[PDB]
Amino acid sequence: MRARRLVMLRHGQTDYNVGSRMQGQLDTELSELGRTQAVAAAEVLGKRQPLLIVSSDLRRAYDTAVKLGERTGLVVRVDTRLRETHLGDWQGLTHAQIDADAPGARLAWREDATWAPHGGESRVDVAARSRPLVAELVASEPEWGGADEPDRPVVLVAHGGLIAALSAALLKLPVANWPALGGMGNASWTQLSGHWAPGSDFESIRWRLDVWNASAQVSSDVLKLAAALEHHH
Amino acid sequence: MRARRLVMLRHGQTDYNVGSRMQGQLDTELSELGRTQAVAAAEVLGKRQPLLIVSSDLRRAYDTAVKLGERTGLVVRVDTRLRETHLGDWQGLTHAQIDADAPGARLAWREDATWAPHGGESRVDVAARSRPLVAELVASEPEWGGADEPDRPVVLVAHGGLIAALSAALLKLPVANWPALGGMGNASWTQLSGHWAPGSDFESIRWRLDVWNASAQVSSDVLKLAAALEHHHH
Ligand SMILES: [Ca+2]
Ligand SMILES: [Ca+2]
Ligand SMILES: [Ca+2]
Repeated sequence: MRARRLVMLRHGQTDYNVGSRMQGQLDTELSELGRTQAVAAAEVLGKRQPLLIVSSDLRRAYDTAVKLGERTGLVVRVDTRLRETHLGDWQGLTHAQIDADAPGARLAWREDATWAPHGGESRVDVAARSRPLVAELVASEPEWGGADEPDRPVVLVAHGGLIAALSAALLKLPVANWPALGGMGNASWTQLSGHWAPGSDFESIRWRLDVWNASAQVSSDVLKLAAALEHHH
Repeated sequence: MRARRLVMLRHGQTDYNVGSRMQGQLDTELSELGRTQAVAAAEVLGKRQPLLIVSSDLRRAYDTAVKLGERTGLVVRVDTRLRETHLGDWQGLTHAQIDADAPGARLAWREDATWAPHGGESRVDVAARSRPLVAELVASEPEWGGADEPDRPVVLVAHGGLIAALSAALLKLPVANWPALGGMGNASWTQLSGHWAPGSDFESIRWRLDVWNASAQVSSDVLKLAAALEHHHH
């Protein structure tokens, strides 16, 4: 009857861009460096005995999640509600390309979680479609926060936009303050705690931010190696 | 647009932490593990080449800051504005003692940054006394976020209550939402970035939460020695 720990892990680096090319729901793959980052995060998070792992179906997230599944003996459940924000006309574009089409729009966008100037989803939309998964897991996982092993976390493996929107919504931050959360890094993780409440009211659970954007330390020699494995230059 | 990086490091573990005994402004000592974890965090944070270090005068924070000063070669400035929340009549009491004397009070306090049923400070009081240190540093450290090495952080070494209150205030979250920022762990750290356009005043800096409550990974071999050293020093 304790607090429910909820961990959210962002995928590692993809083989696509290493910069500002927005991905959205494009189904890009991890680079060798991103796979190494996923191992490093799984080494830390595995020690905490997750209760279950749920991943976005996008390969960059799923393959990250499998590294944690291998280290915990858990199967990776896949839920399309954990997909990254659909970025509409902006998927596959760099900041430079967006800024040339509409100067000022990208920066107004970061500060208005209700806006989707691209034909895709706003951050509010993303929270609205992912929050029901957390409510379902509260209803369906009686061991989560239970008396036997109350600190075993549910782990969600997903994407930076999803994690920021879902965390801000669970925390009940006013939408004006959603930009307070800086972007999640490569294979970084976040932890929220949902504190006990009478009855079965999900809305009565009060969430608090325990960890935002923590990461595993990885040696420079390993980072150099994994980056090099991907290229012949 | 430039950015100033601000790192806040919590003190290492004390015996009161292990015992779930509220500390507040009591001047408790680092345990053997607290010293060890402070070294490990200094190893991580030292690589960032901090610009300067300011620490609370409470020894658990100061002794943590000294490990970072030794690793970096920097002096540790001391500022009482970085002291932990004064917890009033709760200082020295365990969670169970508080819950027996005032059931629901600890929970109310966790959910309300204006609440101080213990007679000490609220988190609003703690932010109000500590935020001026950050404005003073902005006004008096032209190198911070400056030309040569813009990413070198200012490091404040303090306490979990202070760090949550000061961070929420810098982010300008409404007070109602300050309880969204929870605890900080044993020598864990938080990082905010202050973004500003050249010419702006302190209030025009927009702060963002880059990292909340990150930690250094420590090997099971070094946890087992600090446990043996804490045990053998009964
Ligand atoms: Ca490793
Ligand atoms: Ca245009
Ligand atoms: Ca390749």
